[PDB]
Amino acid sequence: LKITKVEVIPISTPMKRIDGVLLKLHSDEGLVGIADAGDTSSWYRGETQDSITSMICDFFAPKVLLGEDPTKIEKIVGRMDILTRDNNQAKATVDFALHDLVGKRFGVPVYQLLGGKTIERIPLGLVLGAGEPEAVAEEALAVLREGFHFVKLKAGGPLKADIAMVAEVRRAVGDDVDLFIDINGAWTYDQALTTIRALEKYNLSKIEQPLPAWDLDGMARLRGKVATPIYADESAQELHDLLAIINKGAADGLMIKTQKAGGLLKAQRWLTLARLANLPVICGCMVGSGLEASPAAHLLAANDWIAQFPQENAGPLHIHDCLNSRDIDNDIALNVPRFEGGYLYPNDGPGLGIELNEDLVRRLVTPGKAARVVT
Amino acid sequence: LKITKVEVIPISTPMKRIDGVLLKLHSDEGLVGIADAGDTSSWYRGETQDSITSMICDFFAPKVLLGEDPTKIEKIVGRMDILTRDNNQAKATVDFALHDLVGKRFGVPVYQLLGGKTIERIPLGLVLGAGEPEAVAEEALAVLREGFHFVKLKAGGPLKADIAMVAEVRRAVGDDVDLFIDINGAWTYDQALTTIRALEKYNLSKIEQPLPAWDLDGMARLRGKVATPIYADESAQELHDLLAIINKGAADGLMIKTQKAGGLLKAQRWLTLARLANLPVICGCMVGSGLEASPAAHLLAANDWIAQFPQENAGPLHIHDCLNSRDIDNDIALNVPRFEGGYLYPNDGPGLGIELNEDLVRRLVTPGKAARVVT
Amino acid sequence: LKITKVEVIPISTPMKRIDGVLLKLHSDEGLVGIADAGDTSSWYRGETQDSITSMICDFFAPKVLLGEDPTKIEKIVGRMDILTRDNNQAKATVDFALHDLVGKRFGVPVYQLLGGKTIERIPLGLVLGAGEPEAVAEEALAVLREGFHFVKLKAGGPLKADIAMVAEVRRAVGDDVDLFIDINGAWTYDQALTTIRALEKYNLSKIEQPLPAWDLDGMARLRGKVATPIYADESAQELHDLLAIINKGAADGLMIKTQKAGGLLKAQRWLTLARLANLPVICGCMVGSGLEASPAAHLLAANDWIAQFPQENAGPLHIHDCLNSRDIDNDIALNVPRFEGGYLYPNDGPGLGIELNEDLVRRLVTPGKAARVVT
Amino acid sequence: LKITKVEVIPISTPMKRIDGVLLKLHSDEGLVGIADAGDTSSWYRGETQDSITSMICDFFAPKVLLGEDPTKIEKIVGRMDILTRDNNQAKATVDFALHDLVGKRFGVPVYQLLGGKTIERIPLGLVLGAGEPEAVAEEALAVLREGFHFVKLKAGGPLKADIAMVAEVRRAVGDDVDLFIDINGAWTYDQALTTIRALEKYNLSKIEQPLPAWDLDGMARLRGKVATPIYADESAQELHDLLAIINKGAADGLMIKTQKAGGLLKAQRWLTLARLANLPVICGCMVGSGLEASPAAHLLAANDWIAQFPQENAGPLHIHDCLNSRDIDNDIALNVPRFEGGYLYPNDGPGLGIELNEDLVRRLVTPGKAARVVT
Ligand SMILES: [Ba+2]
Ligand SMILES: [Ba+2]
Ligand SMILES: [Ba+2]
Ligand SMILES: [Ba+2]
Repeated sequence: LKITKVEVIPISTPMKRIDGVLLKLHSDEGLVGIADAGDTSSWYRGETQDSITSMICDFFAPKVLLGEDPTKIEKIVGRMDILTRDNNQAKATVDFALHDLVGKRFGVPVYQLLGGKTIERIPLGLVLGAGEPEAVAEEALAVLREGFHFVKLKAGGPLKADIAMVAEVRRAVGDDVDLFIDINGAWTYDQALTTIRALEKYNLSKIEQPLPAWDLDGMARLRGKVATPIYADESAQELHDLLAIINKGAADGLMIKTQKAGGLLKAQRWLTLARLANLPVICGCMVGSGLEASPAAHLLAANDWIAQFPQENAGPLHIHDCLNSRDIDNDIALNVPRFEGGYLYPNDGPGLGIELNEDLVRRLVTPGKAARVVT
Repeated sequence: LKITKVEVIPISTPMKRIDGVLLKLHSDEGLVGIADAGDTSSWYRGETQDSITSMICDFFAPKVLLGEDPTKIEKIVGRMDILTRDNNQAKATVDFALHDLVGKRFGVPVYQLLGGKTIERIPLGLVLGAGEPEAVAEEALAVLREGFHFVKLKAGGPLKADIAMVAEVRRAVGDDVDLFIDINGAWTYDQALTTIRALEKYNLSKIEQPLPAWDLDGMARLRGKVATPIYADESAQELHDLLAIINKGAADGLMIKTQKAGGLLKAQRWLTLARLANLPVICGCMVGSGLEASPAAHLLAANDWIAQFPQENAGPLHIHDCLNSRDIDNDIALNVPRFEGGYLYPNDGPGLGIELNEDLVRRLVTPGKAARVVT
Repeated sequence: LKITKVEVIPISTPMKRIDGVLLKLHSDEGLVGIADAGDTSSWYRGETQDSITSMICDFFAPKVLLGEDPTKIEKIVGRMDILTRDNNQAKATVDFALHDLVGKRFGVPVYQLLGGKTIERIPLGLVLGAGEPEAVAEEALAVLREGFHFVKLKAGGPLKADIAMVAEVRRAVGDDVDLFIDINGAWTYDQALTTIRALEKYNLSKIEQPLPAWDLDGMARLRGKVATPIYADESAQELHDLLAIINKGAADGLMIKTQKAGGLLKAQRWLTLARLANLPVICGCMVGSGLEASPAAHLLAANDWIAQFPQENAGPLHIHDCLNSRDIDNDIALNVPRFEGGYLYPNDGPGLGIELNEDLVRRLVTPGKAARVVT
Repeated sequence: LKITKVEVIPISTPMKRIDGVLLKLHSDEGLVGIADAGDTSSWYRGETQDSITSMICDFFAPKVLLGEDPTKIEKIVGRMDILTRDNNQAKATVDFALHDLVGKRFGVPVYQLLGGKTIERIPLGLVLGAGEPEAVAEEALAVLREGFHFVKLKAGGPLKADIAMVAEVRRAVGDDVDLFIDINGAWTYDQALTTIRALEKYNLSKIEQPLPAWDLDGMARLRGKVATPIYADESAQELHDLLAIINKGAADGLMIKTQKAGGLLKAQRWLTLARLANLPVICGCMVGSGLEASPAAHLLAANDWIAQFPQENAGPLHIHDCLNSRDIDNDIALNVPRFEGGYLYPNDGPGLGIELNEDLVRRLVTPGKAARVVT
């Protein structure tokens, strides 16, 4: 009923390291809302363990959270946006914890707070790791054999390397497989035009964010010079970005991340615009534990618009480098959401439905750092 | 955990008559979700007791509701939209009942399902009834005396009559009172320009929907030839309408109605667009009982964006011809939400927080009609 | 010379059921104007037997029709539009009966009131019934043998099924046949782009309404990614919709339905915009009797613009499961308009030129329902 | 049933001379459709007695009219448009006679073919003749005394002269009188800006076509620099002109002339665009007899859109230089439409309801010219 303690724990996870943060919102009635920010990326989000910890502990905690009723999510989300510019991941982390606390308080899974369980399970697609073309092709076949619905490749370059990678993978998987690449906005306009055209013979279902996030005119110009659908990820962050994207005709589809959107509530608003745009939405993740994947799992199962498309919320599979969750027993979440046969099933327990492995969390606290508590 | 019976009751409520419909969604575990569609308007909404009854009983009931889990609001709202074009009021009614049922099932007020109680009370303004200018001016003073925050006049015409009314009211109340008029989209472009300019000396705060709902280009042209702010009501119904409004610059403010939007969930999406447009929003009502006013009361108290502006959700005051709810003793709602000092307070009981006077409901069933039940 | 009673009859006609309504406008001089609303579609139009019956009987009858001169069509159509939002089908029905009454009064066929008999007969195309690809291809060949001018397929999905259907039909009919599909606005942007490109090898003449009625920006964006012409049906309802379509370049062609347009008079206005846009127009129907097909038959033979293109007004052929009218003898219309050799011939008698089988009409009254009369 | 003879009579009517043409479409069953093209204007329309006579007799007659069924108005109008560019007044004349013949054949007034009699009478406004401002002011007072609804002035020039005229008239008539001026597209952009601003102190209800017909950019630019509403006349001729006007926001209102539009059918289409634009429309005339006034009289009483505004169809009052029609005995129409108390009443006889004064017609044949007949 009242938040009385805000605790931020800096953790580092090895994968085969991921620097993230865990948040605990203690209430005056025993219940504790928890959340995992997921990995931190200087280029994709621009937030770090320390920026997230300071913004939550030095600002959100004393100015918005302490003494507040956690059920007032619209209110808190609004106050955080007024108080702070950007810091989407920090805000998202708090939002996740609030929903967890509220769900625990009302005795219901978070998807019940997000509109109900629209679908029982979420079909998933997966991104492959870097490697030699022959190796990436082998990993692709393994992903498909497991049941995944699409294969996504990262395009580091040079051109010769990207072409070789795509050609080998397409050769192995066949022409019926949904195969696309992600550029992370690394190309100049000319690079994009040249490379996308050189790849046309491989029939990729789409090209994800080929140009910089801010180059909306470029994305629109590109779409008028190439056949391959162009999806926006980094470009589609805020509500006004989405408006600009539809107005400039800068995309054929969209990617979302709960941390990019700024939280579950902000994600719902984000999805309202995607719906208005009548565009497909694929949700990814900020590589993290079973707790990091939970907010999205609940959202992807509840949101009617996003419930229409295959997803990419598979942080745990990336950290534990495997294709399903039965092959995972040392995650900070004792009960990692179920990943099976290419599908994600959201947990059904109260709140986010995650029980933390407290001893592992203690063992994974970032060397040289410590948890911070605010009351 | 399942809806087993859909009941629609046609009622006629005398003023000081309002033809509407009540909805009852019976679950297999005793709980019943209730809702009041409110008044029906052929020109404002285009729906009637009969259209709502048939769309709910002949379509939504067998195809979407019966046998479904009422907590799956996102899912149900989506299916109703795919199944049926328009019929926003019928859809809203179902949405209202669902939220009421879910709230009762979870033991929480609907505002908790809409993001929490952002504000404890809602400042209200009121629309005055037709009459001689002197009489209208007197009701205005009575309204302000009670604490209400603004006075809205309905402009019926002709020109000389509209000027007389506004002139008398402005004289009576003073220059520091928020006064504005509603045209309900009755003017041709020229009439608008002429009248608005003729009224300028009275410094109205705004003109509500001067042109037809579909004339967005005209609304934009108008804002180019007059000083007075132009607000859209009938023009702002669907999500794509709001997009068009912001793209064309067809409005300085917006009017919403839960029945127009299509339900609470649809209204939340509607308000996401209002937020993006950074425009004020004033919620009205389809003149009804305390039950009709409840969904809006919950939304107006929860939604962060709309919690910033004074509202106009006061149907019970109009039916019972009073300025505060202590003076209401014969409403279908045994516990009419509190209307006091110009403020609206949402009930805090589970669901919509309304207890029906089953005896009065039976007495108000529209003559010649009967309740309909579907299993 | 004066409407003295409005009668609405709810009927259900079995296939080889269709729920519609019949309208009778009795005059004080013996003449009676009749009309058939045709089938009712929750998703396509949003009107039902009850909604139409109530708007006509509870609103149009006492407020606009009773005591009025039926020849004042411009006036009545205007008042109906001021009085009621949407309800296009109900309005259309009244318009049809008025034209029938005025025609009977002047002793002339309705086409004379619509500008004269521009063409003698109307070339037709036909939509095929659902079924296995092989079965649909067989029906397609039967259709072409009778003389029909094009074959339209309803695309339901999933992708593989649509491709299978189209592939098989094209194989059987050959490359010289005009073949196209109708999506009824069921696709999201990506689905459309994907499926449309996947079907290019079958050279469809066009894709009818691939995206939602409201997604004009999507329709335009789509036209920028595919070669196949894109036609609008659901998107082209009101005059302002048509304006938006020409301004946005959202279509290569249009489809109309008298019931969608809102009546014969509004259909002429609709066609004035089609002319200005210099776009082809194919008129469909709300599947019904010879009476339902008559208003459209008169319009398609009279309107100079629409008389340039093949049409799809063949409700009686669908109800009675045949390819020509000589094979019909149990329709509510004793004299069903001539459907022969792939052409539709408007009747030449006064008004709509239809004489009802009163006995069958009484036999088809919807079980549990009853005709309504207002004086 | 069939047109067997086309007759065109060149006439010159002195005023208080006007060069026009009369048309007679003879049928094989005795009935004859008649029409008066009205005055000819080289600058406003660009057609003459000779151009009209030749286009009708040398082209329309042999290629479209002779041997055709006059009831096929949509067809005939379409064929004339395909066969001939421009020549709107000639096409209009033929259209007028067709409606007259059809009305005569069916035994109904033309307004019955145009949608019925929406209004009983047409409120009128009047344009004043040139002269000294004192003289113009007296004429204005007499006009208002008769009951006319507005006063229109012609802007001759230079600026000093226009100011004096407007100031004097405005002084004599009062502030509550609808007063405006017509420039006939005679100004360059700078002239308009200057004169309109110099006239702002007189509160003219609008400025009619201040810039050239083709200068739509200028009309839009002008509205961006002055408060006075700008109406389009010469700029609003064809359907595509109307579209360009609404897209560019070049007008606050519109003026129409049946001869400019190209006939009654083309006028109805013209008015459909006016309706879509939600703009007022004032119909003028090409100074002529009671026969020239008849087509418009029927149209202004029938068309629902134009029946909303005061009109300026008063040819006979100009030719006979009077304020009502009781004082008219020597017009080529024996029964001039009733012009009384500032209102115009359409005739109720078959067709256009006009009987020609054959003796006067022969007396008015243009000196040196003769009637032309084609079979
Ligand atoms: Ba990316
Ligand atoms: Ba309103
Ligand atoms: Ba369709
Ligand atoms: Ba002029």
